[PDB]
Amino acid sequence: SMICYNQQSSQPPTTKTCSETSCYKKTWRDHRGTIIERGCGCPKVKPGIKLHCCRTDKCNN
Amino acid sequence: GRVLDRVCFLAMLSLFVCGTAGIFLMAHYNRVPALPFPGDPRSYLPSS
Amino acid sequence: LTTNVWIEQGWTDSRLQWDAEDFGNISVLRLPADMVWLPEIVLENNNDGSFQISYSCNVLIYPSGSVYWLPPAIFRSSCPISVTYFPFDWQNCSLKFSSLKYTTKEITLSLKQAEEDGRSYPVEWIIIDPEGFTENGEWEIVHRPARVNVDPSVPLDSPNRQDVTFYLIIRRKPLFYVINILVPCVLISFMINLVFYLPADCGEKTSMAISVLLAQSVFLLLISKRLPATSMAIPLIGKFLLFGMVL
Amino acid sequence: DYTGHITWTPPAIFKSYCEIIVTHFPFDEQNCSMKLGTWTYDGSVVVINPESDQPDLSNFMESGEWVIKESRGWKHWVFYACCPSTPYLDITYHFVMQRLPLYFIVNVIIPCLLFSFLTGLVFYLPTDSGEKMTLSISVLLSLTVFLLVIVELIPSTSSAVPLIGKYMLFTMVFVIASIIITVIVINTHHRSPSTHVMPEWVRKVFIDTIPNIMFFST
Amino acid sequence: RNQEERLLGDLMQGYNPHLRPAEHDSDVVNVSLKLTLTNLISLNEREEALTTNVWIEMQWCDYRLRWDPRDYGGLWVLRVPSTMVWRPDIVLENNVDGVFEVALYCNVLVSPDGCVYWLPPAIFRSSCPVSVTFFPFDWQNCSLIFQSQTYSTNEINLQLSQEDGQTIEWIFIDPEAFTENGEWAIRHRPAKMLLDEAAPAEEAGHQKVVFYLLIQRKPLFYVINIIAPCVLISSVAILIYFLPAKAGGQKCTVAINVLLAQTVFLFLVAKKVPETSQAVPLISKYLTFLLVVTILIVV
Amino acid sequence: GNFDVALDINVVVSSDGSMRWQPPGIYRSSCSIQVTYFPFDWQNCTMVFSSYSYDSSEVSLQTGLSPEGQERQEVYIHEGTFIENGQWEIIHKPSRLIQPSVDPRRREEVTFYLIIRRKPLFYLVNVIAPCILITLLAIFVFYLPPDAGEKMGLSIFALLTLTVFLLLLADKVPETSLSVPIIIKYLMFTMVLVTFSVILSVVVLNLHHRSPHTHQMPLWVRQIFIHKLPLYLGL
Ligand SMILES: *[C@@H]1O[C@H](CO)[C@@H](O[C@@H]2O[C@H](CO)[C@@H](O)[C@H](O)[C@H]2NC(C)=O)[C@H](O)[C@H]1NC(C)=O
Ligand SMILES: *[C@@H]1O[C@H](CO)[C@@H](O)[C@H](O)[C@H]1NC(C)=O
Repeated sequence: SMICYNQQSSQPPTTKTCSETSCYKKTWRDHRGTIIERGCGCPKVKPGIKLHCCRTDKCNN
Repeated sequence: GRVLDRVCFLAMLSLFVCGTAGIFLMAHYNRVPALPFPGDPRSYLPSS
Repeated sequence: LTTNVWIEQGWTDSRLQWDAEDFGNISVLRLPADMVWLPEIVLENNNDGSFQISYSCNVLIYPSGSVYWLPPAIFRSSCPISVTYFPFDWQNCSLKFSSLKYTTKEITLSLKQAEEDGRSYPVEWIIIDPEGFTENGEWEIVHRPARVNVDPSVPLDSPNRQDVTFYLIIRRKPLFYVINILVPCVLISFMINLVFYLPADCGEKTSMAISVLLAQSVFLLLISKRLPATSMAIPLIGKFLLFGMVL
Repeated sequence: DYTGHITWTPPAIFKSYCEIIVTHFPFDEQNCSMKLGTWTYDGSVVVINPESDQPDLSNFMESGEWVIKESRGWKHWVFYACCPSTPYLDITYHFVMQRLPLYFIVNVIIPCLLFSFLTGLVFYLPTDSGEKMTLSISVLLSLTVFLLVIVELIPSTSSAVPLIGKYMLFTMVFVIASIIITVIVINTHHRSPSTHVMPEWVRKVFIDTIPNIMFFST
Repeated sequence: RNQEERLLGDLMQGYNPHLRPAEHDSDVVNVSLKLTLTNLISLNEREEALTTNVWIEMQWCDYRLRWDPRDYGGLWVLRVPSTMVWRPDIVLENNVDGVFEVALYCNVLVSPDGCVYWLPPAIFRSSCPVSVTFFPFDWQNCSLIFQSQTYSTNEINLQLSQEDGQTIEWIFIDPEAFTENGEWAIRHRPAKMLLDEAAPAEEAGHQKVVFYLLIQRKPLFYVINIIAPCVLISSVAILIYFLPAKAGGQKCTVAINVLLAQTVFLFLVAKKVPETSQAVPLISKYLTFLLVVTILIVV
Repeated sequence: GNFDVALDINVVVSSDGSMRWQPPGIYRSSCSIQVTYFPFDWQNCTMVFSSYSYDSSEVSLQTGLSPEGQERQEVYIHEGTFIENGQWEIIHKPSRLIQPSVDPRRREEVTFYLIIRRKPLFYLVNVIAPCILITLLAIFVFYLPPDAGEKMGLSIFALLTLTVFLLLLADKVPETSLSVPIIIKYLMFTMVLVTFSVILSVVVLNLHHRSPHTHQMPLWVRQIFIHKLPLYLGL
């Protein structure tokens, strides 16, 4: 198991549990502002997107 | 006629290959410039 | 049929009259068309839904109460095509003008009355300025009549009872089709007689004949895109191509 | 309604951008979406809710080219780093469509199959007939003229090579290989006895090690 | 809504939307401009028209729309129809179809400091002169020129938008939401603000904001469907040198039928090449070369 | 997407309150095409008119009575000024009042139907007759001697002409996939016929040019094709 953060942007922190060995933080800017997506796994990000994949509990934030 | 054919085969094959290679390499080397504006060193992308 | 036509409408409005001596001898006034009553003449013959004139210009009013209005318009109307003698065909198109807002009881349509040497005559034709007119690239104009038609079949309270129709009888100039399609087609088709002179040992007869057939098929491919697929008649070039392919 | 309830059901023609995958065309499957949201209102002043999880398909006219396998509508909340209190809402309705391939099967694949079958038949034509390359080059001509039909019929996209494009290129390469090998066969057939001496390896391979049907006379 | 309606009524008292906001004389209304491209719809080469879907972000400030939130129950934002406020009449100057203006006139967002935010979407068909020399392996430099239709540089100062400390000198593209065009890839996307120093200051359209799109064509369709089949069919003609030079060898049949196939290919490409005349396209040059080679083979 | 009438005109209002409005309209309406028998097909096209907003409890629809009256159920066509479409003949033109199903807890409409038959002369001249001629030529390749050396040319150029006619037809046929038009079935049948003519011509040319010193005769071939079958085939 692995305990990973999953909240959006600067929301109150919330947490989930999954089976993958890595948590991911995904940052990208849209026309309104900056979006941060947190979860588990290491997704294949399209270019122009910052990705932080880390392999320790509660490492997204 | 046979020896004339053998000479002109090589001649025409050389012509065909040379023209094909010239056209294809002019296609291959037509790339977008590395910078949007010539003479300007900036790249005009959002820094990260 | 697509036309650029300036429609001239004249009518007396007894409310829009004045004596020129009480207004500084003013003898003409230009007003927006949205300020006055209009008969609302439209092209009933349109096939694209554009009933109305294009540019709603000013009306000219005069002390007598007469109202003159010359709106220009671009009109797309339905002209049925007779393909029987193509490309040596002539077509009969019409522009049918009437009011869908008013009936024969409300307005009465008539042709313009012009004057020569103090004698009046109805203008029974489409006006074309001879100096400024540029002929169409493929269509020559042969007749330009104009009529007022009142049919008794429809009821009297129908706005379609009265109309003014301007007709264009136009002949195609066949030069493009003669040069580019017809002459090559005929000359290739008449080469089918040459296989009778070809010997049977060195002259490949069937290859030549089937190649003439192939060229005829290519000419059918060319023709098929340029005419409607109607069933009133077979085109004349189509008749020749079918005859040549059978031969 | 007298309670202030408003129902408003306007129509629209929606022209929506959708990523089209042409890889498996004409057996391709598309997933195309419609993202709808309040343009100038965020989620704190206007809340949009889906009426149901599914788009309403009760009045859907059946299509002659596409079958909708599944459809759904998802509401999305978007929060930004600068403003942690104001959400931005949208509802995305998506439809998964499958192309009906009969038109392209009949009008493209079948003539390509017919031209492909006639490609190898030049190898049953004897060389003494003098009609081998007539057959081969004229099949090539038929393929080249049918290229016009295919280009007129298929969409012209450069995102990926479709299956029809791959089959067309395979058929063309098949014909060209048949032409090359037929030229080799015709050259072998017309080899003069005097100018071209027979190699021993050729005689060994093609005349001596021939355990194939003996209907032939070595 | 009572506070919102109160604020709107107090704000719209004596407000003329057709008069430029200036509190003192010789004031220049600063207008910041940003362009987001959501999808490159197409580039029609025969009309030389780039069709694009854009969202234009315009920010200016109007002293007449100022208010204090504490006087209106803490109201900190107001959505107003864009027709009721004064607008900088920003238009795409280089349009090819006659559409100068935005597609939808949405609401503006007025803030208590009087600063107005407007994000209208637009469909734009802009003029792109196509350089045809290397077609279909070409790249194009399309332009989107935005300027005020009516106001001059002494009236509005049209500049590029500033985010936190950095000027946005590029077309903005959403990394997540962008679907790439099926025939064009965007390599560079800069933005510039041009003001000719010797231009008349009283004339309207001299300060321009120009967004450039340098786009490379993906030539895979032409490679698959035109170029490679033509290369193969032309290379068939080289094989006639191995056929015998007698009756039944069929040299002339093969060569001339290859030429017939090349003429069919001329018809195929005739419906796809641009019709300008500064340069001969690369594909046209190659097809002419292949034709001439087949002619020489027949000779 | 166009719902409205073409032109804004007057409404005739009688003193008793009767309201007569006869607007013009140009309407592009959805017609699901049955492609199976194209271009010898007939189509059942439909025009559904209804109140967009008001329901049956507010606006009740009925079929428009003509000047004939007598509870008409027909589209009216004035026979003098109506020029028939050159491609289509109107067989039936009825009108009906469709009522919706009963709600346990669609709106009422007036529907005008046009059953129209295509007039196929163009396709008979341009597609069918050349196909018949090409098939007739494909028959006669078997009467060509093998020694003339012109079988492959004739057969494949017939196939090439068929491909040209496929190019001709590609611009005209419907693009749906619920069925195959009968004209496309005929075209593919003719293409398969010409392909089989090519195949059998290749077999005949193979038999004619079999090397005598290499290929020996199976005795069953000699029994059938030299002794038995010739007196059945009149050779
Ligand atoms: C309007 O825009 C101009 C720039 O185009 C601003 O000018 C500069 O602003 C910086 C930062 O405030 C100052 O340090 C410079 O001194 C300014 N230069 C000039 C030309 O004065 C200007 O401040 C903007 N005006 C408003 C009201 O925001
Ligand atoms: C107009 O012209 C007439 C000519 O007789 C003249 O008497 C009159 O004074 C002029 N002015 C006005 C205002 O009528």
